[PDB]
Amino acid sequence: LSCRFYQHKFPEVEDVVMVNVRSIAEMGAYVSLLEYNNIEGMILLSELSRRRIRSINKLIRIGRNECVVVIRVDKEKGYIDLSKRRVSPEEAIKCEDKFTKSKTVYSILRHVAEVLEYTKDEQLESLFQRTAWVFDDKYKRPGYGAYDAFKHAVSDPSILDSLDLNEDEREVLINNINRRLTPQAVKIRADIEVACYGYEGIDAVKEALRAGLNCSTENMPIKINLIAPPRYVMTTTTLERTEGLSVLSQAMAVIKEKIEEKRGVFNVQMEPKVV
Amino acid sequence: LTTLDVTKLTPLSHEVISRQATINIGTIGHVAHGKSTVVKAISGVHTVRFKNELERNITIKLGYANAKIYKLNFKLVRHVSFVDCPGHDILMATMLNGAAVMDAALLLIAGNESCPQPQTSEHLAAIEIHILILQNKIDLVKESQAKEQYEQILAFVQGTVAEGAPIIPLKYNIEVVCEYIVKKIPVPPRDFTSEPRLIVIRSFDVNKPGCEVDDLKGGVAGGSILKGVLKVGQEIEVRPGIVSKDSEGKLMCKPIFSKIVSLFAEHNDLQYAAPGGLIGVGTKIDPTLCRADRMVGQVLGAVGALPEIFTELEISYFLLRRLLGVRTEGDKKAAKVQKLSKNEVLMVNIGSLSTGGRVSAVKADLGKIVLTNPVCTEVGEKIALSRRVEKHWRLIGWGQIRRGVTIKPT
Repeated sequence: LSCRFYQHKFPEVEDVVMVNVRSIAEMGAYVSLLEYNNIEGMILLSELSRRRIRSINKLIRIGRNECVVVIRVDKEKGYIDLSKRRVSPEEAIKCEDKFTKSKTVYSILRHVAEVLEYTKDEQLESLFQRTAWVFDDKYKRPGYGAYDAFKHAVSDPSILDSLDLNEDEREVLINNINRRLTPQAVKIRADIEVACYGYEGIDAVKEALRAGLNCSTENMPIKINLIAPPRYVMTTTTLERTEGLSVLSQAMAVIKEKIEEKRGVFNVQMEPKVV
Repeated sequence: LTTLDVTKLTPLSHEVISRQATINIGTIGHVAHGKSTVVKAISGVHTVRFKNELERNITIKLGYANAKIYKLNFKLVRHVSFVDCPGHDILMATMLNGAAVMDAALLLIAGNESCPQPQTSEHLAAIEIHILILQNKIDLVKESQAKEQYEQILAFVQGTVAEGAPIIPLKYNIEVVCEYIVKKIPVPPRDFTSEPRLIVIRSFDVNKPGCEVDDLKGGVAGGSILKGVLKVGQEIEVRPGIVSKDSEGKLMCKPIFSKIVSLFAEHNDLQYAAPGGLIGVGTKIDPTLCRADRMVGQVLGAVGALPEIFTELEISYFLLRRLLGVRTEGDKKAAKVQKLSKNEVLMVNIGSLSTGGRVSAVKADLGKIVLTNPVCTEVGEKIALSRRVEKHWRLIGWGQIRRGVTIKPT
């Protein structure tokens, strides 16, 4: 049903780790290590904050997840002690990114297991040992390696095929990765009123529109439609919105230059934006 | 199919080469939206349907109705257009401002009663000036029909001083009347050799929403050619043009020149165009510059016709004492044309071009009226003057253009 995200069982010291608070005691706060198959953990009260704090409940908030560093580990007694004073905002950000990517990877693996109908928890543990943790061991970078490998598999299915799990299981995993690691959807729209009330009005307007549309490269066809008489909407349904905005800006600049050259009228009704 | 071409030197009014629209004929009567049935039965129901938008001034716009009279597997003897608009005052003002208005007059008078409406129609027809009356009271008693014919003959004898010599009596009678009109239709003299001149009565833009990237056809204005013959591909010019007062001073009226891409009638009009019809010229004008009915009240010329833009004009005030052809039974000062009071807004209708103006000053000889929008019609044209009594603009008098303040922006 569920297991630790990483093959490693006890996280090392000085490693920022996600926790979920469960209860409050005198010694400190009880948490579950969500990504280590919910092992019990402690946060000492003397380490909650650098300031003088009298109540644990001032920042415990049972039921709310948190990012805590590990200050001491004792594998013999199953005792892990954590901390909140040491963690920096940047460390929290990178740990949260790690947690999100690990959650995505585990969602993919859990979907694969459910598709395979592997009712045995041992079968799911073996699935973790074989399918996803192989890339984790290969890349020598826990967390990020699995997500990078899954992205590459969504790009090139060679990585997914290289796994030695099964044939039908490989197909199920590929389908799950495609349904999960390929959520590409974007449509950048903009509005601009291009019209020249001069001698060759319609001709100049058509020429400027064609010149602007000529800047639309492959996999980014800028289609211009006449929503109104004087205003025109340009739509480019392409991924990479960061580059799409620059492309739309370049097209708008080209259209404005073409309109100004022929002594016409060009107005930017709205900047490019997603739909 | 049409047998049109691009070869003609001296156009003929009765020439069969065009067979689209030769002479503009008017249908004036008291039918009160009852002439529509007769017009439809004469030519067709919806023969003209190519461009429609939100109506701007339905009651102040004349509507043509082409009709090709064919007789003998037959041959079309003539193809004229019937013009009939609600409100005889506007038609009379348009007619009494020059020429080329309702060349042949058809009166679809009712044969049931002789109420004041027929008298007003007859007075309007007399003031405008050949007329042809008709009896529309079908499905009645034969003796009653004869009595109504005798009453109409008496009315015609009364009106014979100005125009009272018509003869007329389910479309068999309509076909007979059409044949008689074709027989009696005099040929009117129209100048096909002068420079092109048209008045735009309806501006359009057929580019529907969500058009293509380059498929943007715009600038199809519609109107009637006043003088000369228009050929496709000629360089037309808008006399009114774009008028902007943003200069923080005198308004600037820059004309617009465009090549006439096409000329279309209700059917596919040839490259050449004949006067006397509501044809449309589509040119290289920006659709934004000519929105739905936006370019109305404009004059299309070829080489910059003599009509110059004017801001204020001096007219020779001359009005009628009472209401021309109208006299209410109560007559409680309603049918009494008051004096031309200052700061009164009224339109002057030169030809088909109607402009607005307020009488800034006038002393018994000439009113200096500043027009609402700049206009370019003529320098000595007989300009009518009409005022709204109650929700219906009606003619008040006439005058002559003498001088004014003109502007020529480049």
